[PDB]
Amino acid sequence: IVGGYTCGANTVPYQVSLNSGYHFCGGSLINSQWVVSAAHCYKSGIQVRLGEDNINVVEGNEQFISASKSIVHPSYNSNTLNNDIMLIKLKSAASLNSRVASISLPTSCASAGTQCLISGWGNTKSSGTSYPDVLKCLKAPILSDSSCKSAYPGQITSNMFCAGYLEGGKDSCQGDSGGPVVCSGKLQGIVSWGSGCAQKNKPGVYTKVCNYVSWIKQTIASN
Amino acid sequence: CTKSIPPEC
Ligand SMILES: [Ca+2]
Repeated sequence: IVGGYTCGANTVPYQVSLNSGYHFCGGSLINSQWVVSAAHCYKSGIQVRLGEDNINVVEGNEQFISASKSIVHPSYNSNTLNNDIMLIKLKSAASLNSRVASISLPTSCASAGTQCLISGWGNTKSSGTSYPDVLKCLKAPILSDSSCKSAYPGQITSNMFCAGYLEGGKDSCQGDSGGPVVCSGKLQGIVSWGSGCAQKNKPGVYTKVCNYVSWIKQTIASN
Repeated sequence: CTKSIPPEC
């Protein structure tokens, strides 16, 4: 997260870290056994780490659970990043409580101008590389469709939206992929891609989760 | 680029 602030421990209890001997993507706990992340984060041997704040120190509220299954959307396209969503089943259910909790799926898509919270352990520098220890948060508006398509001509599908600032200076960055964009207590987006991080007129692009609510429900129902 | 570590550009 570039231009964000330290969230505070336990303040984003649905945020997970995907770990393979290092943090490589975030995700969101949507119920005690399932996490939503980005399809481009897929890899074998994922350990899901719940209740984290400092990802380098065991501080107390952590739960490390191996992924049992990673269901990448069958129409994910790695070139266009269309349908960039993956469900992860946990080997074992999480212990839900204060410090660890699920986030609700939306029943409706969000309007332009809605304020959202984006969080993650990604890079905090636009030109450089500085990875935080602790979770970083950032408030950002969903931008209009026309501004999103003007920023990325030919590249925005129905399953995407842009959020952030056209002035630059505040954005999600590498390491934040697969994490949550929460608006009004509902998961509306998944961190997916962009041209760099926090660049002028190149806002972050996000997977539009309201287009996937039936897919998520039916898949979870089947596995 | 995707925002994964490492990025996929
Ligand atoms: Ca920790």
